[PDB]
Amino acid sequence: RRRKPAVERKISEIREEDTRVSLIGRVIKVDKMDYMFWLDDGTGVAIIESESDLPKVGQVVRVIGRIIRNEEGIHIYAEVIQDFSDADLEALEEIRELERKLLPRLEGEIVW
Amino acid sequence: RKPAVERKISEIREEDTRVSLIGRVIKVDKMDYMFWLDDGTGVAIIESESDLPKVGQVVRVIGRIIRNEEGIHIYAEVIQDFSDADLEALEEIRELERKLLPRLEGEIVW
Amino acid sequence: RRRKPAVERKISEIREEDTRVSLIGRVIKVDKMDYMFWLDDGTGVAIIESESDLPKVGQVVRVIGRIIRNEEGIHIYAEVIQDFSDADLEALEEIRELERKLLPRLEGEIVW
Amino acid sequence: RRRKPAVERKISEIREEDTRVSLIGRVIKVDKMDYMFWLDDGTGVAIIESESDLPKVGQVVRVIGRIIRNEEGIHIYAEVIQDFSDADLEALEEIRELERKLLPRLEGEIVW
Amino acid sequence: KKRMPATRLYIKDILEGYFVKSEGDFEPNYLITKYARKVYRAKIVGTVVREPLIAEDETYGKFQVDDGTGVIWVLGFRDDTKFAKLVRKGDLVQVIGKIAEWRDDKQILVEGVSKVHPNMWILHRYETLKEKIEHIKKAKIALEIYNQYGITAKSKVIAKNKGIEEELLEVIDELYGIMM
Amino acid sequence: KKRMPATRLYIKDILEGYFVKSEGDFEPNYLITKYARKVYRAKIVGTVVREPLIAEDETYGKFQVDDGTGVIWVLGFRDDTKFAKLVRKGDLVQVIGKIAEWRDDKQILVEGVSKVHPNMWILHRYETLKEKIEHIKKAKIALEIYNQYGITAKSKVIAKNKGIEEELLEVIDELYGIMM
Amino acid sequence: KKRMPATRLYIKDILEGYFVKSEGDFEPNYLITKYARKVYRAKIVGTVVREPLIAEDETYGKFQVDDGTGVIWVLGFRDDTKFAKLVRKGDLVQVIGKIAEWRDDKQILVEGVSKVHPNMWILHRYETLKEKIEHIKKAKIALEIYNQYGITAKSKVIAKNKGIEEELLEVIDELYGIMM
Amino acid sequence: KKRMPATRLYIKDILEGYFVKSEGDFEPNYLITKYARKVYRAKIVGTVVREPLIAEDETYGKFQVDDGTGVIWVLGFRDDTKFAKLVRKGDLVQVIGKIAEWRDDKQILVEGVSKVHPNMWILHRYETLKEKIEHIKKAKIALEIYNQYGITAKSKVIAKNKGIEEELLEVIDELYGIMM
Amino acid sequence: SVLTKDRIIEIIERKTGMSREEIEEEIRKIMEEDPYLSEQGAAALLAERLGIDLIEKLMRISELYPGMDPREVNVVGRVLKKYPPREYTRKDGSVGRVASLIIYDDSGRARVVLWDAKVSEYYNKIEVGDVIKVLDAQVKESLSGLPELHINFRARIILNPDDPRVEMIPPLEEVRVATYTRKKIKDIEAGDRFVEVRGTIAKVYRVLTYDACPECKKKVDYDEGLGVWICPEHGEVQPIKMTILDFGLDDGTGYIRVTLFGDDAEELLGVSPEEIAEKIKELEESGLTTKEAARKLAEDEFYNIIGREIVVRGNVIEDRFLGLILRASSWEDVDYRREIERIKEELEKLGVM
Amino acid sequence: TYTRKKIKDIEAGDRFVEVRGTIAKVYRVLTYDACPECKKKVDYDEGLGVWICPEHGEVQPIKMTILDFGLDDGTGYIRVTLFGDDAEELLGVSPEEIAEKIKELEESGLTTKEAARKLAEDEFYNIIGREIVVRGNVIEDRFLGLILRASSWEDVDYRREIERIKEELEKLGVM
Amino acid sequence: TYTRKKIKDIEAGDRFVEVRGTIAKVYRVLTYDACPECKKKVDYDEGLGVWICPEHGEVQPIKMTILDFGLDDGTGYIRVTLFGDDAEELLGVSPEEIAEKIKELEESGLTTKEAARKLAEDEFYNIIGREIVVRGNVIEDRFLGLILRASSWEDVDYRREIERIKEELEKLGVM
Amino acid sequence: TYTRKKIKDIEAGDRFVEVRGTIAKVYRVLTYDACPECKKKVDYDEGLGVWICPEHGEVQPIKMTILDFGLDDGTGYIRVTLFGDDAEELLGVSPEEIAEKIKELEESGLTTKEAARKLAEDEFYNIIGREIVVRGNVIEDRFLGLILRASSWEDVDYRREIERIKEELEKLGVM
Ligand SMILES: [Zn+2]
Ligand SMILES: [Zn+2]
Ligand SMILES: [Zn+2]
Ligand SMILES: [Zn+2]
Repeated sequence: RRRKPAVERKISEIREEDTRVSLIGRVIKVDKMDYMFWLDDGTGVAIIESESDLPKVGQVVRVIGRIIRNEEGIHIYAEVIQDFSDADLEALEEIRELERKLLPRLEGEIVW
Repeated sequence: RKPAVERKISEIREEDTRVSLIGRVIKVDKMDYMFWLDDGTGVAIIESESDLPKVGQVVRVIGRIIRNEEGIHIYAEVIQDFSDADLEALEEIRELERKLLPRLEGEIVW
Repeated sequence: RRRKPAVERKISEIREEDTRVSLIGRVIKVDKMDYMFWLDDGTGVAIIESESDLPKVGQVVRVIGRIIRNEEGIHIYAEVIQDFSDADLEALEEIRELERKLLPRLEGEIVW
Repeated sequence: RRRKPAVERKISEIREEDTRVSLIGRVIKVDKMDYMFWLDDGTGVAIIESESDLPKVGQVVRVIGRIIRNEEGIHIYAEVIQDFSDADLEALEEIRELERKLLPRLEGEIVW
Repeated sequence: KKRMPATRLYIKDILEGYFVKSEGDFEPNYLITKYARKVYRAKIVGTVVREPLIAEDETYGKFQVDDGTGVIWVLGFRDDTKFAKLVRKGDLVQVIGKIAEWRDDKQILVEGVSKVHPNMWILHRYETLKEKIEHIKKAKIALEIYNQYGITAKSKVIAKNKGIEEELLEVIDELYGIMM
Repeated sequence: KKRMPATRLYIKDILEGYFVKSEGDFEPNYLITKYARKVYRAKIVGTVVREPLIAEDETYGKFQVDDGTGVIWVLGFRDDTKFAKLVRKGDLVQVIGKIAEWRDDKQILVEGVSKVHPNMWILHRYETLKEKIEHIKKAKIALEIYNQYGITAKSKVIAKNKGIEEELLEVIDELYGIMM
Repeated sequence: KKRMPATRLYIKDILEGYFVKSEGDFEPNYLITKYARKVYRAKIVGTVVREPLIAEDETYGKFQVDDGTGVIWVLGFRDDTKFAKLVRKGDLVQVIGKIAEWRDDKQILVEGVSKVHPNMWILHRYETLKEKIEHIKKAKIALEIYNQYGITAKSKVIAKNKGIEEELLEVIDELYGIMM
Repeated sequence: KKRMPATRLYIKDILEGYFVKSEGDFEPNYLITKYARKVYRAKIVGTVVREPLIAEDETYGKFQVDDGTGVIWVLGFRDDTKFAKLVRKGDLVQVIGKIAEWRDDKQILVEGVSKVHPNMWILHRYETLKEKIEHIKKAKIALEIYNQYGITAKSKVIAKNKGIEEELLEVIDELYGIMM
Repeated sequence: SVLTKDRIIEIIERKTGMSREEIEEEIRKIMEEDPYLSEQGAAALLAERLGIDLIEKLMRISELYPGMDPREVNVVGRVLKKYPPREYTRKDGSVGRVASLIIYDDSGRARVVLWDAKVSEYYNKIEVGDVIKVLDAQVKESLSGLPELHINFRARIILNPDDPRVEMIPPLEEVRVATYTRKKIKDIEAGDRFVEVRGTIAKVYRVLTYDACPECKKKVDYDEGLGVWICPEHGEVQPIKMTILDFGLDDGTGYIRVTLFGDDAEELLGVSPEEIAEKIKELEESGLTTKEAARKLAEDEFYNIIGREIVVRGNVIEDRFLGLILRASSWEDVDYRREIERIKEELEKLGVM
Repeated sequence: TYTRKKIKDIEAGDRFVEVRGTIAKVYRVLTYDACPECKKKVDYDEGLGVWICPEHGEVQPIKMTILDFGLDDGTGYIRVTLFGDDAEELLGVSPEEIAEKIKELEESGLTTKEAARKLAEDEFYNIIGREIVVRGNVIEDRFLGLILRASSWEDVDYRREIERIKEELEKLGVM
Repeated sequence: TYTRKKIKDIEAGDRFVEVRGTIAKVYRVLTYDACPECKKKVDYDEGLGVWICPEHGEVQPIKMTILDFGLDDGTGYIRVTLFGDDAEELLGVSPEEIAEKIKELEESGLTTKEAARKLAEDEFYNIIGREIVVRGNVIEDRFLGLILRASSWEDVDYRREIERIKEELEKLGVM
Repeated sequence: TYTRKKIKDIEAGDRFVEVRGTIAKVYRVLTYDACPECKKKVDYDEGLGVWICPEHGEVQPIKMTILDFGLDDGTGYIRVTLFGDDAEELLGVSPEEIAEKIKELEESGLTTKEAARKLAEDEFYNIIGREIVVRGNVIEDRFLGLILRASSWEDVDYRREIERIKEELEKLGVM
């Protein structure tokens, strides 16, 4: 069984069937006793559980991690954290819409 | 393995497989490496592999019976001589064994 | 041909009459293409020829082997290789000296 | 520092400087209690030890191993033992003769 | 004495492509994706998800890359392990190398790897998207031309008249042949 | 489709040769021996000397081979390591493969290994000696034709009318160009 | 500096007895019969059924002894293997040795074997039945003494005044303990 | 129901001791060393030098143990042969067992074999040296009482109040009888 | 789950007294500065500026008992003992990789069990004397009655945390234990307590498993007429299978019998008691009796521990049918340098150097 | 009679030719149905549901093995094919086993030709590097070039080859 | 001034051409002495045994580096030669250290070209795979094909590339 | 004459005692010089250099053999010693062979006792397990306890023992 690929989604549009999630956004503040922090995307706030590295307040970063579903709520096990504050986001969102509105039909044509 | 069994010519049973007999050779045949025993009560056909006894002496044979359609034959494996020996004492001790032994183990418990 | 015990000697004290020797030391240099390694026990450096396996560099090892004497040099034909990476060598040398300076006299006492 | 390959030499013409040799001969007597067997190629007899296995007596064998030189004797420590029961020795000897007759002059050809 | 250019792909197109293994010694292995693209050397931009695994004797070194569309085992053999010494888990990378097979899984025999800014990740997205759509429309145009005649001299001539490159015809032919 | 034939060689002549690594896609890396013979695939017969080291993860395998004149490291990578499972210490094998360079030490990348009988050993020795003699004779014949005249159109005419193959002369010329 | 005399037994009794393995360095192994008898050294008379097999290095030698009651494997280790060389197949011999149990099967470790005459074999049946009847009657007459009181001073006093060895009480106690 | 303690010994003492074979079945075999010490069970620490040798029918298993002063044979017969599969060549083992003699050579029957750490080896050297020194001291102390008094009740009392253990006296006497 | 956007507004309304419209205006001021923040994120930022954002708001090992929520698990500890990893068979038949570690603080000690893939993740990087931060883990009761820590997938282990409780942990050198008493075998009598003996395992007498109470850790009697196990300390309880081991120690001056109970025997053998249970059962299925099967099990398979040195400690007692036996409170492998020093001082007393 | 010839001198249309060499590659292995009497190909008719041999009528199909490999002797490279009994004699496995193997590959979800190739390269890879002497005839394929259809094969006779090498050495100017 | 051109459309004689691509291979690294002020090769004339620049007179030369690598942009493969201080900026290391590295490699017994190629392969292998913009003039070599001599180099831009690819998509007709 | 007795009831000081049993172990085999008239060991005098027999004057000593072994009857274990020609008949080997064999043992560096033990256990082990009737007297030794000195030995008589078994069986109460 090959590893499943990451899927980029937003907090307000997180789906139930997903397992691995890449999330881009700003951290608002961090609790260090738990190695955890609160990440804001522009549409919601999520709990991100750091393992060894802790971010700083006010930088736009991208985190790939695993989701865990329980009675407690939605807490995200971070795996890899990367800096993005020195980057663009408008073109990223634009290509996201274009990518989503083009993929469904691309493989539809061309039989075999 | 199966312990050796000793029996008698006229009372040999089908259930027996490896049997011991005692008798006197009356005659032989070299082409088949086979010969005949009498113990005073019957004739036994003994098929030897390579060894050959002589006629007129008392001997004992350890063999196995071959219950086939060709007749009566004993697949003998061991022969031993007893020309110097006796046999009335052997018969009497066998009778003592039969009339005592199966009663003994039934006696006492654990 | 009664089998001789593996006499244990230090590198610089290798005698010409010695046949089978056990050497305890460390590997400062190894070679995998020749499958040959040098022991540095402090008093000298020795050439050891292995057969199937080689140790690493700097880890304390013990070797039992036969002597290859020729005009080229002094090589030892290894057969037994064990690791001593975590042993008290000071106690070993102390007991070696103590054994050497006791036993020859101890057999001297008592008679028949 | 490339390894010296197994030089093919005759027992009666064993040279001092050799370190690894290969022989083709017949076993004449075996001592399994000591892992010894005597190799006689028709020009001399030699003792060969063993690691774990001994061949039976009477068949042509080939032994590749290192020479152990000491005051006890001149015997060969076997490393690899192969069976040449069906081999043709005459052609092998003939090509050996042809080879050491031709090759030294053959390399003399060609300039730079 | 020429070297064919590297083509930019989504990883998913690499995983379920059709691998043509070379037979002679004068032509290389290659990959034919679903939409009839001939790929020799791939070039991807993406993240690394796991610690590199390199043997103690620097014989082989392999790790993983994910573009958000699949998982790819990037390998480097023998003296190529130096490349695998340039990567630490948790950084964007750009990789270029050949494509080969093992145990029924696509693997990239590495030839170069580098660290790169996200802006180049966006650039990779745009470039691969435009290239894919271009090849889709060109193959769609070539489809009926192949279907109506196949590989005939008139078919080649008319395909040249529409300006369709010669290769696509035999690419489609081989794809259809491997369909059976 | 053309797979060029494999030539039988002594290990020493392989270990002494000059390695030329191809640059383009459609050219193979090859080895030009001391006496101007071009080898792509090598086929040797030798005795396994040491136990094959097989990786636990089933990735690479390797073992040494001796034939009386040298010892070489036969390798096998990726899906080829299965070959390095077929042999053990003491065996007498025949090996066919490519030629590779690593750390200034030549190696044979295996494509076939199989056990043989001593009669194969004797016949291999005769065959390699005869083939070497023929080629060295031909090189002796061609050396003066090259050096006295050079590379000219009439030089090829002379080569063909005396039975000298054309490829020998540019092999020799490349050999010299390397050795200067 | 004492030696307990050997005892003559039927083969089935040895086969279907209870092996008590002493663990101290001052008590040896022994065997308890069903009828509460202590046996240290076995001593049987019978015929060999199979030819002796001996290890080529002269380490162990064993064969099979039969009398019509059972077949037993008589063994000798190290220097005792010479005994296994003294007997040929088909003869009627006498064997004396020790007792030790292997893989849940009783065994006789050899100490001495000799050729004999059948009249002694009749004598052997006589002696074994004579021992059997006496010992079984002793066990019968001691069982009530055991189970009426047990291990008490009065019990052993009345037993010894009756004419029964005291040690039989401990033998019965050991057998009963083995029962549960 | 007692079992005597095991002693720690050098192999050069086991090789040069005197082997006393008991005749009664209630006393075990023993060995008196050169310096008047009686050993029931030996306990050595040594390095295996050859591959364990196993019977095909596994009626016995043996190998060789060396510590630095001599090479001795570890044997296991019948049930005990399982022990001969617990070790491999190149290990530093500790062997507790008994003493056996076969063809004027002393051998150990294994009763327990276990791998240890090198620190165990150092501890073994120190402890055995201390025990040997103490026994030599006691022996030279008791020797002159033995020689100049003899085995008398007053001599035994004087040995008791002079810090000499009782049975060492007849140990000396037995050694003197054997050496004669 | 993070507090909802409306929940934060309610909290800010209570903690400050501003109206909802005023808070909404202050929120509207925020994304003007940063349009990439969410409405909930804007409220969180406003609370952080106001000082309210601490809504989400020293634990030792002693107070921990089985049944805690893993979210409350937050303790530190220095490594006391490190055990080699072992192998265990999972419920599905697969074989798992199990390791145990010993850590302590100034408040107590606890046993932690590391499971499955995490051993490769943390066991290699962790060494003795290191400090471990524990979060989101499960607490289980041991056979000795002390809490055990099970590191599952959800559990996390951190190396060298920046916690104030790290400095207050005493070092390994300062760790103090009982004294007991070192003594030779040949000169001990019945009733002598707190005695330690070092030596070699020379014989394997018996191995057994039986049911016992899971609370006071002692044998429970099964009532045939009632069909349950009655503990005359806790009433009816569910039995748990625990093992006993009887073996023999030798030293060079004597030889004694030693009895090991429960967990220590489990570690020494290295097999969970359940396997002892079905092996004893399947020997019983062969018609053999209980004690005979126990001796057979002790002899045929667990023969590999004879000849390994140990250092046991406990209390000695006397039985009229067996002699002197030693009930072992606990055992520990050797330490060497200490024994070398003892041998050196004994040589000095001998007057050789 | 068969004539020995170097691989370089092999041209389409030659018959009764024998070649010595080594197995350098394995191309395909499979089996298919044939008549049980003349060992010739039979045609299964879906409409009739029976196998027809246009020499014997309806017959019971039997499995015969098809093997394609590559032969090299130091001067060239030629594709060689083996039919039926000799093929599984060289492989050493009963043809029904090859039929079962190719079938079990088929229900795995894979088509026939690639299943045959996988079977060839995954279990029969030990025949590479074995000295072989074959006899047969050469045939041209417009898709694959020269092809040698081997009627039968045998192991190498050492003495004759040694004598051949001796003769060539004598001719060359050494012996 | 400077005109963009895809590699597929590059032919000999093209002047003032800049390309965007990826370093896909490193061929050679070397350095030598030249006139410091006009950056031109000086001749170590042995008649006077001095470094002469026969357009400025006698001068004292200084070291400068030459780099030869290869570029790929998804359409075709080209080779690039970079001169002098631009190579120093790209590699970030002084020419002098390169010089003593070359010296210590060549003193081992290696030819100057072989030592240079070894230096390029075994020490500057971490710069391949990155994205670059080359800018220069194309020259033709008989035995090398097309070679681009770089007058200057600069790293790739992002917003210009984005807008160009956007307008190309607009031309396509996707939006 | 001689009285039948059982080993269990054997007491020291008893003479003319005849017992039956089997040989279980052999202790010692020796040969020494004795007078040819009274069959008594002669005393060799160093000052005289001759073997004086102080009941017949000086005589020429002759070899005579002594045997020590052990007997079991199922009721006890008794060490027994046999003199001279009775041992000759029992063992069947003339005394000079024993003398040669023992001497052969002692040139190896062995003194008398262990050499005799080794010879007994190395070549005279086959005689244990054979039924023997002994007649002699009981003697007591300070170390060896009870020892039967056999004046003579005879083969087992089967019929008399059979009838003795029958009569004791009748007295038991079976018939
Ligand atoms: Zn309770
Ligand atoms: Zn037909
Ligand atoms: Zn200038
Ligand atoms: Zn006299």
